[PDB]
Amino acid sequence: ENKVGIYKRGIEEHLLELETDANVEHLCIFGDYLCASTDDNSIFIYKKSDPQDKYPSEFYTKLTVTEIQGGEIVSLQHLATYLNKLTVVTKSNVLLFNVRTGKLVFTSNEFPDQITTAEPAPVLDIIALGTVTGEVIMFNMRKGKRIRTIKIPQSRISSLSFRTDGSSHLSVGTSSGDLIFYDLDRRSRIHVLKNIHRESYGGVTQATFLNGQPIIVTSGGDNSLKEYVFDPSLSQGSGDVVVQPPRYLRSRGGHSQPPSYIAFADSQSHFMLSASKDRSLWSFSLRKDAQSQEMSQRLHKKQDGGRVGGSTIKSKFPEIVALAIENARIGEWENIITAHKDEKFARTWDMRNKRVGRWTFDTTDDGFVKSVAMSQCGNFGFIGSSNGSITIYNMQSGILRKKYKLHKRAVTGISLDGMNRKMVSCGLDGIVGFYDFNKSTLLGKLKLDAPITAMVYHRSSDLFALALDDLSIVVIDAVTQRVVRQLWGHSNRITAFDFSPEGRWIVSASLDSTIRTWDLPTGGCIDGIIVDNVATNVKFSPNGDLLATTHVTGNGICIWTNRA
Amino acid sequence: EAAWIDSDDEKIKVPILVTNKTKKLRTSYNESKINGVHYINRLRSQFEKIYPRPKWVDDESDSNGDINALTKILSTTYNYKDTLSNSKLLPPKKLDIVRL
Amino acid sequence: PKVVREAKKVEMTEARAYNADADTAKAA
Amino acid sequence: MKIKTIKRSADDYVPVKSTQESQMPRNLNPELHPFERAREYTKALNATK
Amino acid sequence: SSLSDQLAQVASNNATVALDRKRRQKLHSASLIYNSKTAATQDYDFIFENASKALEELSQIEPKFAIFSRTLFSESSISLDRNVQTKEEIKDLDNAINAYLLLASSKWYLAPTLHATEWLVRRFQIHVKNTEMLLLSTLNYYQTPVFKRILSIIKLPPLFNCLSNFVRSEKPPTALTMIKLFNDMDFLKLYTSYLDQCIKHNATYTNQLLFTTCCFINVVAFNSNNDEKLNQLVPILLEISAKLLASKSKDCQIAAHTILVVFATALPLKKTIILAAMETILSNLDAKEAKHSALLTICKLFQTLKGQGNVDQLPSKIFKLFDSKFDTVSILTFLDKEDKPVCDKFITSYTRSIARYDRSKLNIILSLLKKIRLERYEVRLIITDLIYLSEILEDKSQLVELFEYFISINEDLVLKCLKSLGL
Amino acid sequence: GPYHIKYAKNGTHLLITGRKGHVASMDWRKGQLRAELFLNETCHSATYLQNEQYFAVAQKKYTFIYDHEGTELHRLKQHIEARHLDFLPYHYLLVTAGETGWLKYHDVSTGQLVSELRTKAGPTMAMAQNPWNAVMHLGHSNGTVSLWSPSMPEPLVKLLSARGPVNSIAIDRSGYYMATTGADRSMKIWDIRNFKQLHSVESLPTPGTNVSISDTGLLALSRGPHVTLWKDALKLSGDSKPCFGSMGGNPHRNTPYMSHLFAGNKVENLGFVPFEDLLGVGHQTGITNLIVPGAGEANYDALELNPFETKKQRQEQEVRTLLNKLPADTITL
RNA sequence: CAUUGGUGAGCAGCGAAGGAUUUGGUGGAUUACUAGCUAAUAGCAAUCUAUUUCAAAGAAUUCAAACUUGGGGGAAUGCCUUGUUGA
Repeated sequence: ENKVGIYKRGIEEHLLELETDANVEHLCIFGDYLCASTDDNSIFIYKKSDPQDKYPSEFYTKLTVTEIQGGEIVSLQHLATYLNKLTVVTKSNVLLFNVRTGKLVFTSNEFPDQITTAEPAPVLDIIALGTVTGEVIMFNMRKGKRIRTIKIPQSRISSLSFRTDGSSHLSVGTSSGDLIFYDLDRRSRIHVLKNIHRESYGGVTQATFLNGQPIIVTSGGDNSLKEYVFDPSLSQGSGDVVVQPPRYLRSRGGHSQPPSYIAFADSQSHFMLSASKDRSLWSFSLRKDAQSQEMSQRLHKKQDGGRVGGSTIKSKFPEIVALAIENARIGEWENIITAHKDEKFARTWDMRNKRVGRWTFDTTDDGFVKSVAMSQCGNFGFIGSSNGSITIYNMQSGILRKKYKLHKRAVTGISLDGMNRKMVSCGLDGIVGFYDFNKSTLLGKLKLDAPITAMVYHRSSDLFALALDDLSIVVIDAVTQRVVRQLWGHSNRITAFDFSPEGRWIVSASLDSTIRTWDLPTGGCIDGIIVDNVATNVKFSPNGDLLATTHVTGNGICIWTNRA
Repeated sequence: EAAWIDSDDEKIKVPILVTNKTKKLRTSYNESKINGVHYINRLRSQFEKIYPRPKWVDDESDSNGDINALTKILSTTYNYKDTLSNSKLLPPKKLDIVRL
Repeated sequence: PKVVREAKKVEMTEARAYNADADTAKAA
Repeated sequence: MKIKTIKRSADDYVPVKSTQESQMPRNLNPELHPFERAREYTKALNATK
Repeated sequence: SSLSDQLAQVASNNATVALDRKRRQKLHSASLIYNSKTAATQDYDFIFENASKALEELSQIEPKFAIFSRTLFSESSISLDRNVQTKEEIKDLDNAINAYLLLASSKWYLAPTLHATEWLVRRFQIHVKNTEMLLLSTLNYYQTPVFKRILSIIKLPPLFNCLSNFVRSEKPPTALTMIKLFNDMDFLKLYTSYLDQCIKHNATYTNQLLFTTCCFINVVAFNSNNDEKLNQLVPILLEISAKLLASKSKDCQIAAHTILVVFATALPLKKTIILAAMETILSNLDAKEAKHSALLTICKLFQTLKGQGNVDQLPSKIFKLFDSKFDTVSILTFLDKEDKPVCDKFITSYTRSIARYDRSKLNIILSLLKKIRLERYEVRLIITDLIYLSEILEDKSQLVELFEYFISINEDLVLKCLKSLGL
Repeated sequence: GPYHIKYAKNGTHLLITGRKGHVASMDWRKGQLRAELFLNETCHSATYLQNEQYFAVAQKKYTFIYDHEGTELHRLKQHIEARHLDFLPYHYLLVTAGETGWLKYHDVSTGQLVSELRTKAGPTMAMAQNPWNAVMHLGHSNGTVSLWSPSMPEPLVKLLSARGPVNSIAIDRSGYYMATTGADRSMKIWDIRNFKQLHSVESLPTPGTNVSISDTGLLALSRGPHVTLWKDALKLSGDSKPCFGSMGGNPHRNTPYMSHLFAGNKVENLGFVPFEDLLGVGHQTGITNLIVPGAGEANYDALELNPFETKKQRQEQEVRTLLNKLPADTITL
């Protein structure tokens, strides 16, 4: 905001607070000087105290750019072999400032466009200037004359880089998602990488050739950083004329949109599943941040013989609104069941291969899958539709077995005991229904007051909890079959909640931007956090140690730990 | 020739043998301080030793119908087969159809 | 046989750069 | 700097025609031919046998 | 990687040095004329004797080989070993050999060229050290025993894998395989570089230029399906068409006309792109046969344009240059030709340009309309422009003659345009 | 593991050994692989014994003798626990010095252990043959170098080189000057005829791990990742003593003639190529041939050693050398 | 009559600007993420040399040393151990 921090290895080794209230906009270091330009066109130059020291510390001077000298400051650069010169490029022209004395030395001829980027070229005196039309100006500074002018039409230029490998290439990354490579000797365009980052999230926001390598690191705004190579030429004598196009090399990424549903994927607290509104299911890693693939939505070839009917334009699935995972049969058949927004069936997924499975699971009464659950043994998947029906599919062969018609509204929660003995469902008619499962009978039918919007089952104590619509959490023992606790105190809708790994707390995040920790034995709220941003998922670790939540804005997952 | 001159830059005088970079920059084994213009000339030559000088600055400077019109048009555009015709004609052998 | 287009392992050679902390100098 | 290394012409040391024989260069240097008396003693002994 | 792979790269680095008598016998055994036995028998004095004789003959036939008689065919060039010189002298030697191959590309039906390049092959090892220019220069001769010998000698590059199938066999490589070889894309980048160097050194000829325009036409025909592969074939072939048109030879200009007409009937191009191509054609159009070919291709480009603003007026400078290269008697002979190639859109744009710009040759307009059967929308546009010109310019008897001609033929369309504008 | 370089005596083949089991015998110049073996026992060194055709590698316990194709010919039950191999090439003797404090000479044409010699001083820390003399200089853990011969069961002469263990020694081709570095960060240039040490560099700023001397008197020292080369260091004149810097440009001091460093590595061994001007450095990741201009000698002798050599020439000379071998009791000082 | 045997010719059914099988290469993971080099309390990273030296400290088993051998017989000459003569 108003300060400049000087970190080494992550730790703030010095702070540099500026003497204004206007925010800092640009920042360029060179030599002993640090030049920080706050947004009202005034550049603060700080100096090293001792010429042996490691970072600038003391105030030195406060240059300023009035309106009659230039517009808003676009960038602050330094060129090589310029003693005490700071190249300040504004929206109208290019300036050179002597920083020790504090005296302007030169003002270029005003460009008839608006300048958006600057970049010092690896030759002497030359700076490249990207405008808001399609123009890259190669501008000299010893003379002050536009050496070259290269036109990209119908685009805004966002990031410029040069090559220093021994070839004279240029990379112009646009604000539309494109990245175009020029050869400056033949005045040619080698190539154009189309749509590497999303146009909707800024486009290409930085592109950098590494210093002497044929490797360009391009980062976008869609939570992704890539880097590409220039493979050497396939010819012998020609060489620089037959240039191979740039191929892919490494990259990291995440979610672009905020995440919708999270889930802890094993008991070690090693892996998280995270499905998000850009229709992507990722498998993040809580141990090492380079173990986190994206689960692949690449279908399997049918076992009947027909052809799978879809679009020939491949796409992603609809967004995920429920997930169930069970590690009991992993690496033998599928163990995730996911329920997508406004579709009439669920998908199986496989966490071993990190791929989709070969079965999809229908509801058979024209109803959307409103909730899903899996057996403990890993054999059965229960699909509760939006018309009451419970269909029970075998997961090895993905074949239908049963159907339970107790509800006539939607079924917002299913669970099975750890002994495969009893089975609870809860639905929007305010009804909890306790079925047997080894027989096929009904054991009981409880009716509460409000509708029921969520159910969480703790199998080690056989207690489940239902988030209602008179704004309360009803804790029901499943064996003796009655309400044992009724936690009151939320003031708006209850978004998400979960049990403690031992059965002692319920943590519930709700739409009044709060997260409350209720104690089950004594019955009262023992902790409350207020968040700046509403929390949409809360999941305890299967181990005791972590809490993982995720909010309305933000593309990540907040991790908390246990003082307890 | 240049377009600006810096009086303090001609005024200044810098050491050399206090750092290893500038120790590379020296010329005689008896010189130990060098004024600003000879300093920046040696730095400029050293920059040339690191990054060699290319043809695209060494020779090129952008300063009856011609014969460069086709090259100029190809250099400007990036999509050749036009789509903004909207001809009220129909393109052959490639059908634009959607399922409903 | 068509032309074998096939990518081989890359190896970051050493670099050489510049130092603005020599480019800047103090007064007399 | 005057760098100069050892450069040999295969035209000089491996002849062009197959039928022509190869140049056998010789370099008398006592360091390069070490065991004068031992080698001559073994040649004399093999000659008497 | 693996030790066999790194050693493979080491071997291909030292591929040409004769470290032993067996490698020497093999390397000196590969030859263009003599077989294995005699090529392994003979020597550099023999080869250079034949070289100097054949180069005297070649300089007598075409007088540009005297410089190679000064440098590449001297006794110091008997003596010097390519594998020992530094990279700078290697580069200059490669420039000398590339210039020689560009000159003696056009003479390969000749035992003199065979003997001179025999000396180059068996002294400077061009057939493994730089085979790219060797194959590109002698690529148009592709049925001939000289190309068979070149194939049996050369170790083939990455890009010539089809010929890597055809190497050391009995049948020649076939035209479909040459179409494959050109149908790769990096090959086309390489070959257009070769032709740009060839034009800049000003040594092209009719056989090679025929061959390369035929391969280019077949490449466009093979990729007629993919709109995307055609759209990335655009800059290469239209850049070589620009350079081929900037050339001075009528042969190069006709070959560029051929590439232009086939590529613009295979891809519906932009209006500005078509007009820029027309501008370069007319701006360098000099000879008479090239004039005939250029009129044919301009008519074809203006016809294959099908879209919005299809038939609008030629702009100012383009119309000026076009009339200066084709005054009215030439286009009238072209129109009363009996082959009758369809050119109605170009004619209509021509008359609209005359109506806006010149405002004199209206009897010429009447003769054009008498010789051509235009279409209905073209007649409507001509009539509308003439109505505007009659309302602005002072009325003239030639304009009265034009409207009398319309009322004679197709009066009700004139009534419709007057109903749109006027009484 | 960290590799280990040996060149042939013609300087036309290269034998690399890795600490795990990789042994490769290759032609290095035309890029051939003659024999590659993935032995799994940790291998310590290897020499081409008489040709490109037979080579002996030292393994976890026993020395093994392999053909030109990896066909194992022998295993030596008597050469237990060797780390240093060598081959006296006129005498046809494979010398192996080990961790058992013993030194064994094995005649490879007959098949017969010529001599077993009991070094008293425990496991041998270096070894180099005086070629002009064919006498083995071993370097013990005490600091003593010992000149040994296969007739006398006693060391011919003991020299106290350094304090604490000897790290590496190397003797000039002419048989006159020995260089020896010891782990007290020290390096001595000794004279061998009359046994008077010439000059003693005392504080190397890391111990010297390897030494080698070329056929031009170039002296190469490796003390970690660094390789350094002094030219005209092996003279007798007291101003030829190798230094690292000329204080104020003093023209008497001998600053290094060439320098290199292998940034992430730690060089295992090094050896000049016989008749080119290169030294091969075998280091933790592999093999590198440094180009050192004045290093190798240019004009060889064909009656002794050919870089260019037909198979027929090879086998005729192999029989000739078998016929003219010298007996192992003609090894004197 | 069957084929739980092969090779083919057609349907019913599935079915969005196609579909199926095989295959070369490269990238990321396969253990739980604190940055490169060196002579290292710092420096370099465009360089370590015209400070790279001096001072200090540093020398047992008077040599203890194969703990490292397929089984039996031996061992001229060697090698080891013990005594002896003569210098």
